[PDB]
Amino acid sequence: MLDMDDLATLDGQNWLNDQVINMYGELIMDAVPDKVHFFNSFFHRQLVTKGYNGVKRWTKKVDLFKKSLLLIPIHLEVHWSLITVTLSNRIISFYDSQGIHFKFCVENIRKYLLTEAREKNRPEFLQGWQTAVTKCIPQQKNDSDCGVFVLQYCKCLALEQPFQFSQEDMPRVRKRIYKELCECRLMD
Amino acid sequence: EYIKLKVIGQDSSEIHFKVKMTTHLKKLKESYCQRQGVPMNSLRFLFEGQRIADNHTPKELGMEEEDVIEVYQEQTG
Repeated sequence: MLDMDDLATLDGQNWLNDQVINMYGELIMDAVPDKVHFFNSFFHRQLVTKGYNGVKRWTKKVDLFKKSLLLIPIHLEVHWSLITVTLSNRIISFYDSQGIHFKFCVENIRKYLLTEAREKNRPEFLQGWQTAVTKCIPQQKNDSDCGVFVLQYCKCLALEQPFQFSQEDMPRVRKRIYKELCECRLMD
Repeated sequence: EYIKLKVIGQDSSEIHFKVKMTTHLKKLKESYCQRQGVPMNSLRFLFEGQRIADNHTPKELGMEEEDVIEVYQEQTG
């Protein structure tokens, strides 16, 4: 569960922490569990430092390849970014407010997806993957809202809503996310 | 009966516990944090990617002998 020190990271211009990121991702995945899988923010770190064998049992109960959309928040030490995988067109997409760290991230994930497709006997996913930069998320203009853009994009994609937000909306989005975690209830 | 559990950080450090299968893992979280000299609320304990709650047991989570609990620190950005 969250305590108030977790929620306090949504106040003002505080930097969001993983408890906010990961609980919000679990709200989203609860809403549309058959369509979306949200990896917690520790998956990419474990994959990077311990390879596929470090994360292979994290998909114990999950057929990744039945989903429509994989959401993978990426913690870059002092920054939040986001990888999305859409299984219909086989596109690995990367969102970062400066585009930094693109290659490592999409390659980490592409390599992971291929290894998983092999181990789970899904050879129809061994061919066709393409990487891309996510292009028309509105620009982040300050030094503190990367986590808020990431969560907003998670919710828009999972729930199939357009990203009709921009920097000026971000204080209200903090208040909304704060409310949604308090009530454990995504709003429309 | 007791169960041996490896608690592993991201630097690949291992702290080995021998705890009762029917005991709350909160006791193990507290011990690990004091071992490393950090606040408990700044660590996250995962078993096969699942967050370990304070009221969980090795028995309830299906842990077997010498299983691994991964620890991660609080992340901000």
